[PDB]
Amino acid sequence: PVEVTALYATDGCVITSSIALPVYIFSYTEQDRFEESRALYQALLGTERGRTRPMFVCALQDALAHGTPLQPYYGSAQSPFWFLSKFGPDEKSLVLTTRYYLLQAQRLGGAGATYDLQAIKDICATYAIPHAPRPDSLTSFAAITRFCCTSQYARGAAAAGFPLYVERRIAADVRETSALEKFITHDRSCLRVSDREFITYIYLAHFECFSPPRLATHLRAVTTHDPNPAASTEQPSPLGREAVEQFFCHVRAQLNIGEYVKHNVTPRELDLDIALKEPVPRRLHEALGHFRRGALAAVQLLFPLTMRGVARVIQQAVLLDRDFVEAIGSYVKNFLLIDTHSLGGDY
Amino acid sequence: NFTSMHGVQPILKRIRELSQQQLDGAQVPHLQWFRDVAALESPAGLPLREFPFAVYLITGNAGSGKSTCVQTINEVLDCVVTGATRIAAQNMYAKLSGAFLSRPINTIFHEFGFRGNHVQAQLGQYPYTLTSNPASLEDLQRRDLTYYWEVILDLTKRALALPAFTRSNVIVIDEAGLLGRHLLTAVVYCWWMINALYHTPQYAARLRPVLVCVGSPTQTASLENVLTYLICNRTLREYARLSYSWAIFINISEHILSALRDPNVVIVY
Repeated sequence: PVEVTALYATDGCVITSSIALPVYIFSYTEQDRFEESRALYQALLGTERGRTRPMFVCALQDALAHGTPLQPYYGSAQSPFWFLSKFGPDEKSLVLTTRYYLLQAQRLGGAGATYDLQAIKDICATYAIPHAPRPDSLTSFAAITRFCCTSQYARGAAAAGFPLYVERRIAADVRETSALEKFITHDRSCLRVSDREFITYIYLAHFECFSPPRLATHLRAVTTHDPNPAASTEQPSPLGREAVEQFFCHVRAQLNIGEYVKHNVTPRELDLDIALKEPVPRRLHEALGHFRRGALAAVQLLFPLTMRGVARVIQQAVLLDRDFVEAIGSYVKNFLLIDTHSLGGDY
Repeated sequence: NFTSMHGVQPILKRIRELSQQQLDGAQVPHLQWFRDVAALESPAGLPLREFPFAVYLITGNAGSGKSTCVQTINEVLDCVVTGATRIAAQNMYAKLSGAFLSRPINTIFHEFGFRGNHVQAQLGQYPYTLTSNPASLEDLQRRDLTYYWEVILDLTKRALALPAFTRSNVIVIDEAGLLGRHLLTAVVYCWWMINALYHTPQYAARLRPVLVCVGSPTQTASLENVLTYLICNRTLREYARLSYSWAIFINISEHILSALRDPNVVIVY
């Protein structure tokens, strides 16, 4: 037969004598992957981390439609209330999340192999596949086994497509947060602003950029309605677009070079350094043009050792512009562009 | 939880990287040194011996995700979760058992052998003076042992005449701000005790003890604890590579300002 894995269970006192030398089994490239995974279907907890370890190896198909016992570590004390509470009261969670977390995550690898159980439940919550009505509280492993083996979620397209949906959900979320955190690390590394203003900038960025409305919009855009990846109903998530275009306008305009000079600079009246990651494949001219714009704005503001002061102000004004950043900063390790009648003040 | 779920993954990556690094033969301590130390009574026979170790700091305001990060680390990585206090261990058990399975969590004191007769030990009895500056970590551990010498010596005496430190090498110490700085070295030393005394398979594997100190250094002020002694001391800042092994969970503190200024420490929202 095909190579499958099972999670042992028993109503009474799961121990070695019950293991003997009956069982209660309740958990039995892309296009091709879900095709074969559907073709498979029809219509003990312990760490070696490895969430489950096999006990032994060994008519069987009927045990997956009735949950009949098949007559001849740390999961020796499993409880039905345990499983019901820990894997949610929701049937879809109780089947899919259990199957993926205990069995599929390790055997299939990927990013989801490292996410904890609550992350898997959060992914499965927005796995809104249609709910086929169930014709028929759970008290023992027999009841939960009858509930899971006859479940619509333990057979066919849903069980075939859950792990791929997992991978795709982590991919989308990580890509969004990665772009936003790359910008955050950019503006973090070299911004030489006062302490309280730096702290409030970090707070406002990470909070208002990830306010509950944007998270709700992202989750709704990531909601699926068909287990088929080919027939996936996911929509383009606007989270990154909103976070970058819609709100850094306000932050950059408010927390700008004009206010910085007007407050933190007291006048009493320029060599570019590049840290290379990889060569840039028009970009250079655009970057120099935006550098020129930033320097010109700083010069206009400053003109209604002093060389160090003017270089520092030029560097700050060049950082505060977005065009120069999108032009060159994606390619540079660090952003100390400039090596450092009296421009004075605290620093 | 919506974004911490993704921000916490590099924390697990770095902890796994730390937990995997092996030590050279010249770096792993040998039981002959420890027996020689036991055979003496005064610190006069303690040379410039080094105890390699690694530390992972996780700081932040009051419960802004540090406990949940400990939960995720326990649920994914092989860590021996401990507590600074009895209440800390009870809180950690309450957090973990409500989600997944963790064995009964003991205090790090209970882990390394701290017992009742250890309470009455005269702490700070023998004198020490720093030799040079920046003080070599071999001198730092020497001083930490000297400050805590009675307890260390009684531990060694008991050890000569199943410890959980054989289980793994990543030890999660919650509320690490409540622990004295000297205890830090003791824990590492205590770790080696077990891994030297029982000839543990990690000893044959040349594995190094890794600490995951989770707490707020702001809540404790001297009238310098482990978190503060690691953030401030230049020697530990250099040896531990703390710039690349540090997490801050955020919802004057010049120290945490400099932490946020450092680009290479992870901050989780």
